[PDB]
Amino acid sequence: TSSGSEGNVKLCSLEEAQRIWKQKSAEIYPIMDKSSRTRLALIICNEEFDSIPRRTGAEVDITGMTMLLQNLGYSVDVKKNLTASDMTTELEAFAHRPEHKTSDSTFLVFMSHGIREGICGKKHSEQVPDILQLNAIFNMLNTKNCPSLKDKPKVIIIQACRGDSPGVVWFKD
Amino acid sequence: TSSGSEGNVKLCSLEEAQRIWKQKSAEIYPIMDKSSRTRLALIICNEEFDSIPRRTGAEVDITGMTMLLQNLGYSVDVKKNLTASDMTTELEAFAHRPEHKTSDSTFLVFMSHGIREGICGKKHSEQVPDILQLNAIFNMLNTKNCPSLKDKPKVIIIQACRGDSPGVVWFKD
Amino acid sequence: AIKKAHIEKDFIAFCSSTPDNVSWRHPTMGSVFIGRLIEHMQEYACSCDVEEIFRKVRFSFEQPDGRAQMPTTERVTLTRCFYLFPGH
Amino acid sequence: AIKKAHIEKDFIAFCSSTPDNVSWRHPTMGSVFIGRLIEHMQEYACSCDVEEIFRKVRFSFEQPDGRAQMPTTERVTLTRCFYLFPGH
Ligand SMILES: *CC(=O)[C@H](CC(=O)O)NC(=O)[C@H](CCCCNC(=O)c1ccc(Nc2cnc3ccccc3n2)cc1)c1cccs1
Ligand SMILES: *CC(=O)[C@H](CC(=O)O)NC(=O)[C@H](CCCCNC(=O)c1ccc(Nc2cnc3ccccc3n2)cc1)c1cccs1
Repeated sequence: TSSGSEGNVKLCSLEEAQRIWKQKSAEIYPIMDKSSRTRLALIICNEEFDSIPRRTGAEVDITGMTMLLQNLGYSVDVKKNLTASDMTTELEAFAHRPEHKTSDSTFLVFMSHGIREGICGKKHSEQVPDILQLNAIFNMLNTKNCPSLKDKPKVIIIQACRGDSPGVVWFKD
Repeated sequence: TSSGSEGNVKLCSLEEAQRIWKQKSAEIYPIMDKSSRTRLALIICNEEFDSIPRRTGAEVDITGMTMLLQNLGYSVDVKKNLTASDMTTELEAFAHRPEHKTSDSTFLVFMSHGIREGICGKKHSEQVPDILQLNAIFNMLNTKNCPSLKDKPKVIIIQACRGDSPGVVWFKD
Repeated sequence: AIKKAHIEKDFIAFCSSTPDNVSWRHPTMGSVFIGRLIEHMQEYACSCDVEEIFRKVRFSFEQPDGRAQMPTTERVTLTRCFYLFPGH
Repeated sequence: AIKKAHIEKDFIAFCSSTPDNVSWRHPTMGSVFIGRLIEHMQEYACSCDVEEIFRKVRFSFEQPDGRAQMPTTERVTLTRCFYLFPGH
């Protein structure tokens, strides 16, 4: 049923969980006990911009991703319409959260306009670029800047353009 | 035995090959018939440099990789001590090889000194940088610049530093 | 005592398109990459590790339409399989 | 007629270290990443797809010594599993 905490996410049975734990040896990330673990996730979504078009439909993505990560057992922080500087400050704050210590993993979701160099903040324009680089997200969440997530899977999801090109070439069949 | 063409590479049996073809559906890359396929691989290795230290031991890597890719069924081109411009020219020549048409995949191996920006050519120094970017390797081998390898796995291996840092941080146990 | 740890490990990034290229979004349906990711996670989290799921999402984009995009897995330092084990 | 194809697809890159970081080499033994890659390919090409093999290589570097490095899988657009099927 979808009435439970996992909603529309298909459940892993006890037999399937043991099958996975048997098919692969000591090559799976350890999962913390459900009763005590404090899983955290962060969604940053920019929809309203100063100089670039509005990202109509972003609410559907926010809803979808928030519910999904909650279904998977994560407490979801949702932050909206931030500059790159605000994103950096929010990322640093996220890296400092005590709950990561009693967590086994994290998810980071970024949704915005994007260019080749990275993700657009709310104030972005060609004249004055407001960009957060992917490199910076990694740096802020690595072992040096986020020791609490050492040895723990950190999943980063980015919905954004990475340039102006259509991503296609023609061929004759 | 290691006397065969596959050398030290463990063989996939007919039963194992069918098991893999059964466990996963239409989610495996098609392999071309052994009798007619013309698999190609390219190794670029820089050992002797104008301004940076000699890469002693590179011969062991050249030998190892060459024999391995041959064992896996690839015809291996080995090019040594090239500038970034030479590497580009060699990559373009490789992308134009007619054998890719009757191949199912390729391997590209790059071995050199490296910095954050990319791979060092033979003439590299801080004063006059001689760098080949990873982005350029991808571009030269994509569907636009190498249509013959459309839909075919292109594996790129790079042995090189990506900066000066030791890649470690301390923690107390 | 102190011990050394890798500065960067256990990361996986999943982007909506390849470098240089656009990613699509519908005004009422949302972003296709996001919608596709949720659907695959809902279906495959129980049985597949996240890397396998990301590949499956990629596969669903394989045939290009009028809005072609190819989601890209980036900078992977996962040393193990990451299974979500939903329900646990 | 003409048809659209993804400009960038079916790629996998495997680097010897993480960005910013050094990769090690011995004067007579060669590069550790290269030696480790060959050994894993020889062992696992028969049973594992190349992406799984690359993860296994990563895993072998997990415990840091005096020469720590973490090989990184980059810019992946493999839509399918790539099995080498050695012997075939
Ligand atoms: C380039 C960007 O940074 C930005 C990224 C972002 O906002 O996430 N993209 C754009 O600003 C912009 C995208 C808007 C394009 C208009 N939309 C469409 O033409 C369109 C038409 C039809 C559909 N159909 C569809 C079908 N199934 C779906 C399933 C799930 C979700 C959505 C679905 N949509 C979608 C969209 C762009 C700028 C240049 C190129 S794209
Ligand atoms: C930074 C670079 O671009 C470059 C990359 C390259 O040449 O491939 N690296 C360096 O120039 C340089 C590496 C040389 C360091 C000296 N070597 C050692 O100290 C050393 C000591 C011990 C071992 N042991 C060992 C054990 N098992 C092996 C198995 C297979 C192969 C090799 C093995 N070696 C190895 C090396 C660097 C510059 C700064 C830091 S690294």
